[PDB]
Amino acid sequence: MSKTTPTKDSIRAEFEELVEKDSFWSKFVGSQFVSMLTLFITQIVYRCFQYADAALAEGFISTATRRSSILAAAETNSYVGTKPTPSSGMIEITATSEDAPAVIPKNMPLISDDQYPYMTMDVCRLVDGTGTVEVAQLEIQEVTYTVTAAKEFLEVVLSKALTAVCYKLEVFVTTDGKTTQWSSSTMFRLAGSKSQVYVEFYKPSEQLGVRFGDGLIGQIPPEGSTITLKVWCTNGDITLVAGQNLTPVDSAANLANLISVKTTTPITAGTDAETTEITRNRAQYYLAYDDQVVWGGDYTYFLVRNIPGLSWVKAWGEGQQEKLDGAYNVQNINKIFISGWHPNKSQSELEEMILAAFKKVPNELNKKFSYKEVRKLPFKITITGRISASLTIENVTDELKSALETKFGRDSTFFDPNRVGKYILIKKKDVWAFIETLGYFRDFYLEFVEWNESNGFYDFVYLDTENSTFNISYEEE
Amino acid sequence: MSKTTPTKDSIRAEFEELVEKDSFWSKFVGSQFVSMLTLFITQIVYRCFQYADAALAEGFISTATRRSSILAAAETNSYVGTKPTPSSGMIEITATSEDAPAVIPKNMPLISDDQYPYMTMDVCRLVDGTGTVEVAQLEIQEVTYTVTAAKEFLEVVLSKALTAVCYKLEVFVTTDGKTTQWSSSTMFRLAGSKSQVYVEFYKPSEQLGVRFGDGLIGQIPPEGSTITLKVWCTNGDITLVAGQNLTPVDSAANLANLISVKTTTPITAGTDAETTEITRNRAQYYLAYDDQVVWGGDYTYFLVRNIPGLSWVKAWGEGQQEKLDGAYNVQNINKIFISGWHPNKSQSELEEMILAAFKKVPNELNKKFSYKEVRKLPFKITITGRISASLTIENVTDELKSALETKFGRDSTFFDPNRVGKYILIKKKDVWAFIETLGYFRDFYLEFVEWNESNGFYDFVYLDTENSTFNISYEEE
Amino acid sequence: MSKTTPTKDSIRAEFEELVEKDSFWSKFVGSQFVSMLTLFITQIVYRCFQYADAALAEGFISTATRRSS
Amino acid sequence: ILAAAETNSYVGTKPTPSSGMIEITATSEDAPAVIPKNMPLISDDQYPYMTMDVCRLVDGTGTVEVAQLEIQEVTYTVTAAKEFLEVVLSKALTAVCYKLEVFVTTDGKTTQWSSSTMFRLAGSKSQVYVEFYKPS
Amino acid sequence: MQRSWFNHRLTSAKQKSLLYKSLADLVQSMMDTFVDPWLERITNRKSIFSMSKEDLETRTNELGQFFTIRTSNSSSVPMLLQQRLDEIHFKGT
Amino acid sequence: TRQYPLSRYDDRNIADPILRAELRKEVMLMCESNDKNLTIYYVLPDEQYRPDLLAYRMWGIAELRWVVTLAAGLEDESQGMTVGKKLKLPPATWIREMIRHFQYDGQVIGTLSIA
Repeated sequence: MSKTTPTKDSIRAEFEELVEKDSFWSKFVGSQFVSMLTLFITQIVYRCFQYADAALAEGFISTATRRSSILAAAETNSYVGTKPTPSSGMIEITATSEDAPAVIPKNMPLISDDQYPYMTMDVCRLVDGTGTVEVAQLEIQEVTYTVTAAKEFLEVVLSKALTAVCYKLEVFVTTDGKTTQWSSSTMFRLAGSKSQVYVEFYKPSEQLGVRFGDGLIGQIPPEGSTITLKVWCTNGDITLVAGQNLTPVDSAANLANLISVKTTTPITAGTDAETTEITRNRAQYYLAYDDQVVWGGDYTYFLVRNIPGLSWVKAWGEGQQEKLDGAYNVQNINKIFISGWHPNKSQSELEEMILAAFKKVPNELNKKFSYKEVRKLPFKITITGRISASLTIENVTDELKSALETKFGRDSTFFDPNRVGKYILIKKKDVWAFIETLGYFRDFYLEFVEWNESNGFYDFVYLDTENSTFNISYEEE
Repeated sequence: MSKTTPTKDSIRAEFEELVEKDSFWSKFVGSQFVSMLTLFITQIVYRCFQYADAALAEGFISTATRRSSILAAAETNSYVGTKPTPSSGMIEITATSEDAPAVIPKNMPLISDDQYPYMTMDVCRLVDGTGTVEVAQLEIQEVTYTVTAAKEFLEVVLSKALTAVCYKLEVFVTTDGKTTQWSSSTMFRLAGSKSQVYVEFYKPSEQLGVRFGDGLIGQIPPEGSTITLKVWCTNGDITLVAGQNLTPVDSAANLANLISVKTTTPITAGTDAETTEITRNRAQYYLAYDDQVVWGGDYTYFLVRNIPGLSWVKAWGEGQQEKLDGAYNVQNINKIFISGWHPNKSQSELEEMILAAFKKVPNELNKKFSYKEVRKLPFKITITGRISASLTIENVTDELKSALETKFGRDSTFFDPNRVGKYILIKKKDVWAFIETLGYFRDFYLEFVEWNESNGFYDFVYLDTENSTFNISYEEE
Repeated sequence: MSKTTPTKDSIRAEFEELVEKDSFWSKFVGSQFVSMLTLFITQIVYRCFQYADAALAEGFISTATRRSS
Repeated sequence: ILAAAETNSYVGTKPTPSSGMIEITATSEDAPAVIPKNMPLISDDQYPYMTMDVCRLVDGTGTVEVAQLEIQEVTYTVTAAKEFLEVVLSKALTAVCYKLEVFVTTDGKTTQWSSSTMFRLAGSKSQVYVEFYKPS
Repeated sequence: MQRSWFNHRLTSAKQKSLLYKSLADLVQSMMDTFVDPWLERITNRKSIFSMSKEDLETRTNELGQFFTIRTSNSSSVPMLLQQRLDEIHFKGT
Repeated sequence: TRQYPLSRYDDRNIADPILRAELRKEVMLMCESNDKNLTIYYVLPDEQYRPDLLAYRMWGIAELRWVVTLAAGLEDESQGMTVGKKLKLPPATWIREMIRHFQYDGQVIGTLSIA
């Protein structure tokens, strides 16, 4: 009849009136074994219904919480995540021998004391044998294959062993000795008949794959040619304490014993792989994004995807800014308001990252962007009430302060819990709901000292946890 | 402490070595003479020893395995195990001739194909030769006893078969043509001659019987007076399928050809004898159902468990009234005020049922109990804000009102959720948390109007759902 | 998240041990009676389970192999 | 004696942990000044000890009372239907047991059940259980 | 959704038996009432037009209620979402 | 005693529906491939209810039932499949080996180039 959850007694009932209305037991009365048989099949059907509920949960990406199902849905959406980035530190180099050149050539390998591969991002220069350089945890892999048969949509597969550390990909097609670095456009967009184009994708078993053209749309590599996959890999945010020496290896091992390298800065600015839930959320928001850079939500989503580390971003369109300003400003025409907050970068820094990002991104047409600094709006909270006397008041106060900092702190994830460009603010209802979810106090009251309502453009309202007031008492039990 | 005795081969060995003392009989050892006499003495001592051991083992409550042992334990615990009960049901009765009497009385047997006696319990009225009467597999086995002596708690036991199938018992003390009925009564109370009846008894010979008491515990029948024991016996669970014909006998033997008995209504669902260990456990734990009430909380719990549909019940003794009043009361001396709510009952009804239960449970000493009025304290909630346009304001209002009346309304179950005899005050935080869990809010703000605070003793605080103000709008442009 | 169910021989084993509750029918185990009824219930539950599994599998775009799918 | 006591429906008392008073001085800056609740510890005489509360360090220095406490857990799954569901324990753990906690997880919902002796104040569906000794 | 489905791996005498048809049709009814509607909903989910209501508004509100039209033309909901999804390539106009 | 019920044949030994899905994917690829190491045999009229009946006769094991079910694409055994359809079965040990690899080290699956 229905998919509503039944009850075992209801099933036993339906069975028993079915039995009694059936005439065969009427001719054969005295089957008290069918009683516990009905019981057993009732638990069987209950387990079956639980399985059906699991089927419903897995039949929807929103309801399914499995990495595999989420990846399958994301690939249907034709969306893929972001790779982890290397962590870079700042090091000093003092050669111990005169024969060592003061100019270290580009991309010399290095090993760390914690046995991690590191690579220079540029040419190191020694000022009379003394120099300084930034080096990140970077390593090299390469796979070469040769085409042997002719299939439309040439396909290449990768192994998780290397995709777990992959950060950057390079595709070379060597046809009859001529090697060309091919470009990639997703979903074969702007792909002509013979376009050097390929599409890369995930696969629910965490596989990585790439597909080539049909000749009609996308160039088909010829038979007998070779394909080269260069993979710049990293282990993520590998952080190491400063003040330790570095050992060159491989071809650099010759100068390893001739040159001394000592780090001066802890290795920072590394990112790791993003979580399953955030991948699911970005998958839904990319389904909204519709594989096109058109609107401000898409802009924010792309920018947050391309710039890790920012707390949140906000942007407003030409019409929105003009409505705010109350004028039909021609200067504001084709001008997009932007702003953002970063837990570690200033507003000017954020503005210059975003300006550089828009500069090196050519996916725009006469699109002018105006940045304004994000203005913080701290406010205090006075929580007054009585609590259970069984816990130490100091411990309760510390726990409350930690929870408030975690939830509605200056750099709290609450502002961007979805990481898809949807910046949200704090609400009095939200605060009271959070504290009720805590539920430690029996009765309580919140005073919102210097409470303000954000404009939504750049105002950054957050709780002043350290100046917050805790009129905590013990409620009689 | 503990007891020990050496094994058989041992006792044989030391016995032969000690009989080896006299040289004239010492060397008979090794012969079948000494071995036979030795095995004889060892077997007799084995019997006495380990049968004393078995007796002391069975002397314990949980060690009883024999049916007789466990029934003796139950008799000592003043409990009777659940005996098998025959299935009862309806049977059709048709007349095969005009000589068939239209009236068939109760107390007549019916003989099955296995001569299973089917007692009738009603009067069968043949309507146009068709009649019905309640029929169940039972028999009445009648024995008698003559008063041998006027011994207090004189023992009168039955046979093994009677003890096995004694489903019901009837004791008729007949003196010189005057018959009275005596039953088995336990849980003796009140001074003087409580009753003039017998008491139960069991004997580890798998026998059940009665004890004729003296003094104020029953009375002894006069010597020569008869005691008729009519035992309702059966075979346990009885299966009766429609589609069979009976063979009435005795006074109805001549009626068998005149009256046909046809099985039309199936008769099943009889009971049998359950396992020994579970019978022992039931006997040893049935004492929980004893009306042992020792505190006002026990009173409230028992009233809750005895009267379904109570919103809540809670008592408040002299100390509770004292702390309610904040001062000494000349009247609040050993006086306990009991309050409660029932949606289907008024305060007068609640007091009436409370008093009736007080009479039904005679467990009190030097404390008076009165009924305290319950004062309704409604309060309104004004929610103000806007919802998404995807929602319907009227439907949301209806759903919220229904949920609030269900959870925190005037007829909610929140007062005593666990049905243990407790009353829990409705709190503003609780109500707002309930509505947040309901989650039909987008941006709203709540105010409480006419917050009639309740002491928690007898005042009935509840949300005025009907009069609640719902300024619900749509989160429009 | 994910769904699991015990294997055929397993479900047979716990099914027989739970039907072994009543002493008057506990001991039909080991007989072709109980084995046939057990294989019947296991076949029907296998059909429903695995065919639902196949349906949810075919519900995906790249998993379609049938011409109709 | 235990058999007679169980007939009386009486049980004894478990041994209690011995608690001492200790000082804590972190040797590294990364160590938090607030030690979370119930952090494990071993003594020099190889005995498990457990904090009864959250330890706080005043600039890396704190003091706390810690008792000889340890943790065990057993999980079972109901497979058949018997009246008076029964669970048995081993002396290996009852020789050191001090506190008991009973959780019933039905279809993913875990409830801490209460215990009332001899089923006192036990309704039809009361989350109640009775614990007892056994002469062995 | 199965008629006499237990008529194939059963001997004919036990098929015409009194109680075997009772057990067979009771379990057929039980599966009909508590397994099949899941099969019907998954088969509906297979087709964009066949999807049951619950599935339709489920797919609707997975993204959010701000991306849809509050219409009562439930038969049109499948095509309306079809156009709403195939327009993404031409929805700058 | 020490006893546990299990059987090392079930393709559904892998608890992941998605993994089971690509497993049935490549087995379908091979089955409706025209490889010579496949069996060459048509349909039997009674296979409508019992597709695995042929599996029992030519192998003695019912583990091939899901194989033939995916080969025929049946919605239910109540419905029948046309008699005479081309049916192909690979050697069972080959499936045993592939699943063994896939549930110990079924990681690369597609192609391993170099360590």
